[PDB]
Amino acid sequence: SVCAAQNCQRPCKDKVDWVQCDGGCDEWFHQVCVGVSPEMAENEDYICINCA
Ligand SMILES: [Zn+2]
Ligand SMILES: [Zn+2]
Repeated sequence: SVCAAQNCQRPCKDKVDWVQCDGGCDEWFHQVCVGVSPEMAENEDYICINCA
């Protein structure tokens, strides 16, 4: 299982929350692989490179 990101490091951890881009792709990205901070995930709406 590979997530959505031009460069996905494919890290699998049980303590790593994921982010969805609710701008139109509905795909799931890793906060480290797509460069998101845990703070952004809970407070802001994650738009991705393709949504942007
Ligand atoms: Zn990823
Ligand atoms: Zn998107």
